[PDB]
Amino acid sequence: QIKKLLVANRGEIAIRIFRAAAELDISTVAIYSNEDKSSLHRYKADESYLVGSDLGPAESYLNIERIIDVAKQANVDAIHPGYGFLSENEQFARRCAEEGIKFIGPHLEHLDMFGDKVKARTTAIKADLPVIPGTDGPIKSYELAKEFAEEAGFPLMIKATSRIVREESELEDAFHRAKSEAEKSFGNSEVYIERYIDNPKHIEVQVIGDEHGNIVHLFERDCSVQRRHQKVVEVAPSV
Amino acid sequence: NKPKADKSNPSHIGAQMPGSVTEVKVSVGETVKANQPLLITEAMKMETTIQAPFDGVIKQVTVNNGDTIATGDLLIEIE
Amino acid sequence: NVHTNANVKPKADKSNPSHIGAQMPGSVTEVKVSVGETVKANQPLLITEAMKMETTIQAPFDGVIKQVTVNNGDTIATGDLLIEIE
Amino acid sequence: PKGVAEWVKKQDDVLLTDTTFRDAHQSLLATRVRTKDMINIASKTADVFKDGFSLEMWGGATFDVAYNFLKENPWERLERLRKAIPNVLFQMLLRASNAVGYKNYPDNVIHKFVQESAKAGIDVFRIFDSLNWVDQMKVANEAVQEAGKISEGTICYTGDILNPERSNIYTLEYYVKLAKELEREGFHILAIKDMAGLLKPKAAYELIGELKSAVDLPIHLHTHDTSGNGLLTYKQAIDAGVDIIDTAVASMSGLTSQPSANSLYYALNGFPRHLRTDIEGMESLSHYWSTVRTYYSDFESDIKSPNTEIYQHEMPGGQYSNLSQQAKSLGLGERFDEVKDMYRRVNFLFGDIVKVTPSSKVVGDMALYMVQNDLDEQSVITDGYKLDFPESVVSFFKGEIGQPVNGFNKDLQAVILKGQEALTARPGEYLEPVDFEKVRELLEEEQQGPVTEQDIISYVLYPKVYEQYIQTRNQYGNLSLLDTPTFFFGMRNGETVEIEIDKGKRLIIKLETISEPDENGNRTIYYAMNGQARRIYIKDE
Amino acid sequence: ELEREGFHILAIKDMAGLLKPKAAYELIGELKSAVDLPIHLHTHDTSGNGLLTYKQAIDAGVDIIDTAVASMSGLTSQPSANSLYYALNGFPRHLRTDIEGMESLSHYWSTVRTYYSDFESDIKSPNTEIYQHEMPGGQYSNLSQQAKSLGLGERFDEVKDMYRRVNFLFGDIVKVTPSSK
Ligand SMILES: Nc1ncnc2c1ncn2[C@@H]1O[C@H](COP(=O)(O)OP(=O)(O)OP(=O)(O)O)[C@@H](O)[C@H]1O
Ligand SMILES: *C(=O)CCCC[C@@H]1SC[C@@H]2NC(=O)N[C@@H]21
Ligand SMILES: [Mn+2]
Ligand SMILES: [Mn+2]
Repeated sequence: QIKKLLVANRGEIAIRIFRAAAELDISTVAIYSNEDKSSLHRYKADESYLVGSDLGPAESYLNIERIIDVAKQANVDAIHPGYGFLSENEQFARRCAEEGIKFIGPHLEHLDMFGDKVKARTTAIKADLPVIPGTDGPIKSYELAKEFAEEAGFPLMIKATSRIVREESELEDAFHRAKSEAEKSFGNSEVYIERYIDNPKHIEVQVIGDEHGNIVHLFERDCSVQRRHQKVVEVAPSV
Repeated sequence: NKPKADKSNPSHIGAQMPGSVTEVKVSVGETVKANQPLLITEAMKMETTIQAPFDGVIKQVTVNNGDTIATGDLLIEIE
Repeated sequence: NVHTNANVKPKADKSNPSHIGAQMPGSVTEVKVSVGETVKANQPLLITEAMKMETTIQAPFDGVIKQVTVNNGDTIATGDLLIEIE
Repeated sequence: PKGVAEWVKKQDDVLLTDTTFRDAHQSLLATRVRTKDMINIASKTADVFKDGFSLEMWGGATFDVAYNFLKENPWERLERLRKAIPNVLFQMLLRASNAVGYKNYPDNVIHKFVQESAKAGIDVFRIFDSLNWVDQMKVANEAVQEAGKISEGTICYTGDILNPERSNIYTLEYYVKLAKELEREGFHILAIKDMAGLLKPKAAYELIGELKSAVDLPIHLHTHDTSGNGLLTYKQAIDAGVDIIDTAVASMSGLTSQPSANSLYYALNGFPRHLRTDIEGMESLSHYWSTVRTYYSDFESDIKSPNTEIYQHEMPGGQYSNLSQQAKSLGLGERFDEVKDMYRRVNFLFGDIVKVTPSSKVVGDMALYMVQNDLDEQSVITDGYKLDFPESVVSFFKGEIGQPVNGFNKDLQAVILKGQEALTARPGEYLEPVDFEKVRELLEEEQQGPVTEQDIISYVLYPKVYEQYIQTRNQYGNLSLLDTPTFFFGMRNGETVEIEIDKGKRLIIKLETISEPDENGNRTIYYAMNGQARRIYIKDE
Repeated sequence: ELEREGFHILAIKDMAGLLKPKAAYELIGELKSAVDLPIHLHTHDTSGNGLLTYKQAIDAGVDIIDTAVASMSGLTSQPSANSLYYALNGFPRHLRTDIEGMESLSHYWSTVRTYYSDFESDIKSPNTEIYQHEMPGGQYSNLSQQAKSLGLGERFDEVKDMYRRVNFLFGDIVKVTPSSK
């Protein structure tokens, strides 16, 4: 029941999606920003639309309401958000449903569930999986470090609801900017702390479910080759 | 670092349209009667089809299929 | 080249306030600003000679000169990019 | 159609008929204004003229010019503008039995043309005959009625009704009899086509007043501004009670075109009748067409001031820039003033006739031919026995363009046609009906697939021209969609161009460079189309 | 006041061509009534309504009008004398002049004007913005050139607006030279 499809994204993923959709004889629509006037993905869909001369490259793929507008005008049945823009945004998936448009992804409840790194942890515990020992909730008021460190373990780590700390007065002075660096990129100053596991191996599991209760995993991906916060090389299956 | 046809005595046929020839209807040596269409020349929204001045036998055709001609050019000569 | 009279200039994009375009066919008589400079609104940044007549090109606002597309004694054509400001 | 005519009479305001899409550019820019430019402001136009009577956007010279010079299908211009502008009536100028060509066609042709025109979106047909001979208008009228669309019957104005010495043929009385005749044929609206801008201000008052109480039909006045008195003529027309007038937007108005709608709107301030239209929006349109006109500078006429000597030669305003282009192409560039002096002479040589298309075309062809060969009027009294005339000028004396009120002079005529001779009847009644089935077959053969009704009468109306358009289409695709500057000039190095193909579909072409002609005269153009390296080799001519 | 000052003729300089047809009929009728001075009307055909304005002025009883030969007329110039001459055919009052000569003069200037193409204006059309902004003669050309010079080419429909507003800021003034600058 998806005749025509819009990709609220850019680059390789927009191209990949367009190809997937083409193979299903599904008509496609791209969006582009001003700085993207000559990005290749623009020429790979059946139709393309400028998001508009009103917002810059920054907010061009993040502007919920004007992407819906383009989708309504194009008679779009579904939007694929790819990854890393509105792809995890509860609001956008809600607005889509509110307009008779299928959000290609999990339900509103899943996006709310896992869109918060405390809710997600609550969910994992509720599902009986080993979680990283930390705060059963958030921490907002002061002396926040001097009230978990001296009752947990040695190495710690403070993460926002999306900075390594090894204790001794640097519990705050090397933490100072974890309140404001979680303000330029993300909209959450709310934070939580976890016991920093040294020398871990990052392993992720690919999972796919349909809308009928069927779920499968497509094994694991070793994402251990990473430099700081950024992923670099991935391997599958893990060796 | 086209000759011009005479417009007084000798009975040649001079071009009266500065355009291009579309159709040549008469041969090097041919018998032609009165008012017989012998040349079809074309301008922009114009079209002159050249008639015979009297009768006679056509001794030369100086234009092919698709030639640019100027005003007062040699196309036919009749006696 | 031997001077810079063969040089083709890009066309100024008309719906961008950063881009200043050549209004007439002229000659660059005097370049007055370089890349990375800041002067007030109405700053005389370029002197052209249309046809024995001379007009200074002025900045529409305050800002920083990003690029100067021309040199002294260079020919210009209508719509040629000359200056970009911020 | 009956009802629309009734509604126009009740309307106290002056109703406006815009001619920017047809007659304004036929007068100013040798008819070369392309579809793209019309289709771009169609939505704005739809709003501005939401209250106008009609838009004149088809017929006249546009059918020839679109297929011929612009290599774009006029049918597509119609349908697209139709869809773009669903609120206002579409008006097109039809040349009685000459339809949209230059001589008479068989009656089944005119019928077919009107059937397709009406079906494709035309609403008001302005029928007129270049000799004001009503008999010639009957066929077209019957076809229009049958299509359920509005039939407008025209009288074409000549001479000066303010001047008895000018003519004792084209009098006030002449027009009243001619109007009354057009009423019995059941034309829905009476039109006064002042093709040469000859209708002096006082004359329009006197003329409309008489007609308005001679027939019940609503009167649609059309004039050109060549004298510079167009606005005055309209203001006087409006005082005598006129129902609709033809105007153009300010930047496509004046001189050989119609008076400025914008100027007129304000002209009637403080007067009893005002103009029913949007001025704020007509300014918008004027600013737009102001720039677009710039695209067509190559086609601008010689005239740049009002000309009162038009009262002498009576050259039609919609012929002026088209015949300036004909003269130019014919070696008579610069020498156009001598082309106007003898266009007056030709007229009296033929016995003072109506000059519109194609009768103007014949006077025009007779003027261009005599001026090329330095020929005078007396150079035919006994010397006509040989000359060799343009197809249109002999065609006129055969009567293929109709019969002029005053006929011709026997001796004047003979020296031009000798061989066969004059036919007395209106051509339609002897000319045999055209075989549309055989025409279907012919086009179904050359092209190998689906062919429409539009194709068929298009080819019958314009054999060579249509064929050549098809040749061009096979070669170059749909050119309508190119913007005008690109259509006329191509592209500059480092330039990028957007071509709109459909909603959300466009072509992004960047021209990088052109190479030197290789040892074949083939240059290489380096392109980038939709983010893709591309090479095109062109024969340098 | 001017009659009283001892001027021989009342002149109306309509430098911007603002005097619409009815307004001219109204103005000059009341002015014939109020003063014993002859009226000499001057206007610019910049709106396209120059001739009509003159026709009404004539109807209201104006003594003299300013004209120019056809080929030097219209737009920001004066209404055409040649056109008006024929415009008045059939009306009570005629134009005291010689047609055959106007044409001959027109033709002369027609050729002579070509010598000056380098100095032609860019005004190609009648313009009715004047009735809002009131810029005298070719001033909306100068200001358009000057606004381009200050990078305000795209925002000119705002220069027209501000000009109209500035006039009211100065308490509604006559704008000719040099009050227009
Ligand atoms: N408790 C921890 N101990 C040690 N390293 C951690 C811990 N939590 C996170 N990391 C580091 O950060 C990476 C993933 O956590 P991160 O905070 O970057 O989530 P994220 O950036 O939201 O992930 P994604 O981009 O996949 O959504 C891991 O690969 C690991 O290197
Ligand atoms: C070439 O095809 C352009 C058409 C030029 C002829 C036109 S048709 C309408 C005008 N009236 C006339 O007699 N000739 C002009
Ligand atoms: Mn016309
Ligand atoms: Mn003045």
